[PDB]
Amino acid sequence: AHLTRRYLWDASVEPDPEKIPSFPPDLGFPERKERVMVATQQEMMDAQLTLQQRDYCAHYLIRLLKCKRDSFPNFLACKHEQHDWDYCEHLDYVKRMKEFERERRLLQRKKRRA
Amino acid sequence: AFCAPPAYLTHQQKVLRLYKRALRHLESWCIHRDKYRYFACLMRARFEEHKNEKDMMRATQLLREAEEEFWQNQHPQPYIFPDSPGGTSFERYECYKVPEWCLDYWHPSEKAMYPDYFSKREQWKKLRMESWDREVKQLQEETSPDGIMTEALPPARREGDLPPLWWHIVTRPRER
Amino acid sequence: KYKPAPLATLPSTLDPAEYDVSPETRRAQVERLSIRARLKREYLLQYNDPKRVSHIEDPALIRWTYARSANIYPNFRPTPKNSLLGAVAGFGPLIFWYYVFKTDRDRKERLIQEGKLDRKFNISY
Amino acid sequence: HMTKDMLPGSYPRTPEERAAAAKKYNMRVEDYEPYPDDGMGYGDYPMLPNRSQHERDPWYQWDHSELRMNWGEPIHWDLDMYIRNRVDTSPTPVSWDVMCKHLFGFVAFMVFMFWVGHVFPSYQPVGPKQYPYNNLYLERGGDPTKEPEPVVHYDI
Amino acid sequence: IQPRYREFPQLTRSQVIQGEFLSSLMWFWILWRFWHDSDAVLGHFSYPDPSQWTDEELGIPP
Amino acid sequence: IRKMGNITKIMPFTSSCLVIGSLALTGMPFLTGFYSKDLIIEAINTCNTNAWALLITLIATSMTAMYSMRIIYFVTMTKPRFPPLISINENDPDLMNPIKR
Amino acid sequence: RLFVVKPSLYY
Amino acid sequence: MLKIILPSLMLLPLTWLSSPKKTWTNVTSYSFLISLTSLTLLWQTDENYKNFSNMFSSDPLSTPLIILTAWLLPLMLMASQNHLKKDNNVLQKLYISMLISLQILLIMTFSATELIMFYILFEATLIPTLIIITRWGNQTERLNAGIYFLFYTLIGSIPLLIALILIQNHVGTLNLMILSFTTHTLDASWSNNLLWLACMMAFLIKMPLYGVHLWLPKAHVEAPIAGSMILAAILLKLGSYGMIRISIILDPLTKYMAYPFILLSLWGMIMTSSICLRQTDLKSLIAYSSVSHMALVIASIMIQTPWSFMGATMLMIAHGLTSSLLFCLANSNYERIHSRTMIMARGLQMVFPLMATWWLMASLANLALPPSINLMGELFITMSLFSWSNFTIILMGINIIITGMYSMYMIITTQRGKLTNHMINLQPSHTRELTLMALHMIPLILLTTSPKLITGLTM
Amino acid sequence: SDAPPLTLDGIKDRVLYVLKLYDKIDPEKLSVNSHFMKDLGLDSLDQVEIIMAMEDEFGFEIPDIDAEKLMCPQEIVDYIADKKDVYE
Amino acid sequence: GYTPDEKLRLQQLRELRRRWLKDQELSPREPVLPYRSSLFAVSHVLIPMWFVHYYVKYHMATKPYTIVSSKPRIFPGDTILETGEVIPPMRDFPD
Amino acid sequence: KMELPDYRQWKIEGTPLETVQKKLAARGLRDPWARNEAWRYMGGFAGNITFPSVILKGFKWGFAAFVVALGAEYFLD
Repeated sequence: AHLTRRYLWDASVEPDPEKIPSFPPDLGFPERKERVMVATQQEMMDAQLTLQQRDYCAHYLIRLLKCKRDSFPNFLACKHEQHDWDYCEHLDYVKRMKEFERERRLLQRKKRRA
Repeated sequence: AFCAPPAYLTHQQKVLRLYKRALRHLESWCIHRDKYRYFACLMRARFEEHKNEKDMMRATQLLREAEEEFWQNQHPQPYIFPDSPGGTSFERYECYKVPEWCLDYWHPSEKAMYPDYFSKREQWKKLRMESWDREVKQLQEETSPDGIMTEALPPARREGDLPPLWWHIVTRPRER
Repeated sequence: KYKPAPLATLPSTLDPAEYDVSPETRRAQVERLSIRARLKREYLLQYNDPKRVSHIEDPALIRWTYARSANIYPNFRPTPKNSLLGAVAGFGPLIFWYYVFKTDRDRKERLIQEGKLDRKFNISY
Repeated sequence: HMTKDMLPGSYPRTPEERAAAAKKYNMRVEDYEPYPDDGMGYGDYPMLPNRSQHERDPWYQWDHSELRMNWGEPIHWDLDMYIRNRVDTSPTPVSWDVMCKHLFGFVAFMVFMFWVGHVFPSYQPVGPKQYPYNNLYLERGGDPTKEPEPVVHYDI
Repeated sequence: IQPRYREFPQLTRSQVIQGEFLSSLMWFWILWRFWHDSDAVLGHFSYPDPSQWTDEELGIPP
Repeated sequence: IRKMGNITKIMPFTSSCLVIGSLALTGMPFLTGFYSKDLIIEAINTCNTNAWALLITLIATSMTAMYSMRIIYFVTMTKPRFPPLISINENDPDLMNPIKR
Repeated sequence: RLFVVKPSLYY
Repeated sequence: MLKIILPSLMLLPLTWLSSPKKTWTNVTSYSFLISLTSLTLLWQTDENYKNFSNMFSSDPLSTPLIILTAWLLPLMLMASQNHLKKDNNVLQKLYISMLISLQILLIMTFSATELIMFYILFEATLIPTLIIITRWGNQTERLNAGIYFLFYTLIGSIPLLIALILIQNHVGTLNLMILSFTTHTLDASWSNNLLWLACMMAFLIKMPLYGVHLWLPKAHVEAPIAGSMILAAILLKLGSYGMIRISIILDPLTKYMAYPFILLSLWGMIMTSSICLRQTDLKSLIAYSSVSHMALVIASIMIQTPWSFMGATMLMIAHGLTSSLLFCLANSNYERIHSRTMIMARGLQMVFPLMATWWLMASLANLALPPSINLMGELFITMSLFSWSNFTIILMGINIIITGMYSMYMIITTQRGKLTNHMINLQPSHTRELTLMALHMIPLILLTTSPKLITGLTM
Repeated sequence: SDAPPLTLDGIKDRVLYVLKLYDKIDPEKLSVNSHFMKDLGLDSLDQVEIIMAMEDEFGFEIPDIDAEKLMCPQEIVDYIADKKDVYE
Repeated sequence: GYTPDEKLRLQQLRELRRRWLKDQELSPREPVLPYRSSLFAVSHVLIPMWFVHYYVKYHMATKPYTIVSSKPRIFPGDTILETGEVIPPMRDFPD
Repeated sequence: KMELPDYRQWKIEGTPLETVQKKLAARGLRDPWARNEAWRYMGGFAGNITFPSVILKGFKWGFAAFVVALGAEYFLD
């Protein structure tokens, strides 16, 4: 895959994960949009979460923990919540796949310009 | 492990020991007893081939090539016998294998019980002092002034009297 | 194949000097045997010697201890490579450690005089 | 009980002294051979084979079953490291040079490949995880009086 | 108990049926939570093949 | 192992439990090994992990099953290469209940 | 039912 | 303080005139009463140090040594009660009198303020030790050992005295805390440097470095249980206490007048800890271990940090007790055998089932097993030395490792093998020696519990 | 799980069992003192293999010093008895 | 093979050992010698529980920072056993 | 008291020791101890035990209980 494509095949176009905004953020979007958060600092604080834990996918997780505490001994009662939480994390990982692909295509464009 | 060996050896015992060692290492290599029997028979044939030969030249040559082949094709982790060196029971019980002379320092309040057994120790030690001095002359009379001796020990050439140096062997605790 | 070493000696069998059939060497072996048998018999005439109320003395052990402890300086004769190894072991490493420590302390001192080294929380020292 | 005649002495430069020393240590002359004379203190204590004590015949019921050493059998000057709870010269089917070579080769290969993989690593073909509030610039201490780089995150 | 010699011993049913119990129980539980979580080894989510996206989105200049 | 075999027939209980443990260590899907091992093997390839490290780790994940089935074969599936005498006993509760729990 | 040799233990 | 001394000055005529059948018990029990009364010093409600006259005083750094001495006296007595059993009543009475004189001198010195009184007592400590060592040994080299002891000590003594004179003249008085409240700083020239030397050289020669550790093994070997006890416990501590009390004046010299001594102490710790592996003689092994720990004490004393001083005192007390205990155990195994050698008697723990647990509980305290004042001291001292430099944890660790090694080597060549078969002379444990072990141990437990007493000046 | 100790009758019956399952020379009728090399014209190879089979039958090992000298089933049994300390 | 003197010595020592062990045997009458569930529950759970509850509730919680009850994990909507008026939920939960 | 069997009912019929002895008659050789070793390979210690035969212990009743609980779940929602 991209690994060998980078190492033994073409050696520069294969992007670098750690410099993604190296390209302007709106090189193809007329007035690009931005993201949104559905849970406030106060809530994500009082709920006592962690830093590798609190992302844009936090409200699903808050509702999950509520439904998990409530009915504790009757555990396994929070599964439609886990499904949705994993769904949101899938969405985020897909957004990241798409940003990486975006940078790949933009490097393709730059090199097509020479 | 009771009798002692001679200083020198002989081609006979050398070859025997090589045989036993190789067969054990083969039992270790080839696990299944069928395969072990097979290859053991093969080794037996290999030996019986040169058996009848007697020329010290061929003897030494074959023996010193056999030892090299053995050391070069032996088993790294061989099959040790538990109750023997290398195993997982060697000395395991020596922590419990106390000798007898610890007895004497018992307290009378303790040997009060176990009375019978202590009723027989005396007639055992009594079976020692009464026949000790004799066990010396048997050697000091037969301490051949030639002065070329082995570690063997002669028996009681008389009857009734006991042998020499039986204490360090008798009373040797059990193995358990 | 195989080679000797200071650790893994050439095992018994392979030793070319074994399998020898020399009458003189076999006689030496038998003399060693006579010796060892005399020793073991003298030892067994005491291991079982009744009327005994004590233990055995190991003069080999005593002599070994004497030679490791007190027979040293008398038979000691100073020579070079010996004086040399001694002066080395007595001087070298001390001075190495010392240069190390002095350089470190001077680094620390100049750093502080500059007023840089983060010493926050070094309240107990 | 002991005595000077029964105890060690100086380096015997004459067979006259050598033979008496041997019959004292309970050995034989032609086998007796002391240490060299560099004045380190060896004196006249025999030089014996640099063999461990795992080698000795383990079957014979030695008197010192923990040392496999008999009563007066002279004592190797360096026994303290051959007491059998320590260094073992038990010969190996494999040999010294070859075993050291194997080990060093393996370890070098391993560390070299680890450096190789650090220089050319693996990673999943995606970007870096996002974070809403300036990478939570507050919860990482930050401060309530500073507006650093506005880290805005967009949709694709 | 009473030993044997170069023969197979007469065994009790308790130990053997306890072994069978344990093994059948493992198989049962495995099948149960396999039924219930067949995706824990596969996943309900679809991983995408790039070259299926569109320069339309994620705007690009040609 | 070189002097044991037929352990299944001669002693079903310990063999069943040993197989349970062997498969759990291999990573059988639902035997309390999975629920950590497989998430770990997810992350190991999912993150920016050094190549050689990942690689030898997976090789080891294989060698697990390797020597587990080694135990199995040499102890539980080949012939009874152990001595003739036999005094087996495992019907004792102090040794049959703990393994069960 | 056999003996078991041991030290004093009273002291 | 007279309440501690006078009775210790009455035990003497008591011993002289008491009947043979009763002198032992009488003197022992009354010495224990003295040990008890010796705790009044611990009523240190507030920080105002205790002062009884212009001639005596106490302090947190001295009180521990005082109690430890008054409590090691009777243990010496008891451990000295099976040998010299065929020696006349008059001779054993002399022995008791010498022990008691040692006790009294040590108390008076660890209490006194004027370093000149401290010094005369520090040098009067000898006569009883030299005597005890020459007239009650068991070998012949005890003579050379006593000579070395005496002359090392006096060579140290001399320039110390000369510097005390120079001080008494330049300064007005020698009393402590006056030396403090009227100290000053020195131009730091060769004169003041040689003064620093002539002041510390004796205390160092006593608390042995690598260079002058030679008189310790000879003493602890050729000499009997009581001499070994008192050496390993106190007669070293005297140097440490003197150095602590005196270094108060020599600021700043001790910053660059230490590198050689710290270097020597550390290297010697290491080399001696190594020799402890291959030293046959058990008592010699113990002595070199003592050297290895007193080197830490010295390295912690020089650099003058509070953590360092508290660690020094902790390790000091701990080593004192532990070495007395190990020496009791050695003597015990000797009276039955009459050979110090380690490899002769082996594979015990089958006939001395309990004693082992008095062997074990010592090693664990030597190798710094916590929770023990031993490890607390080792660790605080390692902390101070790490602050003083980052490249000393190396040596601390090498020493810790080699100790963890040879302690167990000692355990295992005497209580872990298989029993010999010609040691028919194994008289089982005596209640007396078991008691000595228990008494050396228990205080370690109580102090591990509440160590605030045993901290030092800075706490 | 310790089985009971060994007795002389058991030892003897076992040794006969094994030396009878042997096939080379034994005419299926072994006297307790049926000397191998003398009274049965056996070979050193055969004797050593017998010793090895006995080692395997009784778990422990017989050292060479005595394997080379054993020439009688009664002697083998006496050896085993003086090694395991049987017949209180 | 064995020498006859060796065989004879062996026979002697064997008939001596097989009597020494017959001796090391011991006759009878030597060694001479001159609900529980609830009781255990009590003596090994209850009493210590009483002592320890005393210790805790009157020597440890009676001191500034002996025990530190980590703050509970509130959620949105969750009310409060103290005054703690109702709290707000989040905004849209699309999908 | 324990007892032993005879010393004749141990054979090599159809056992791998038979193939062995065949190859040994080919090489021109013997195999004495075969009979002794043959206390295994027959009797109750026979049967070529197999990886599935040990793994799948219980498997049958496990599937039976699978079906039991499946029907119960369907009847009980």
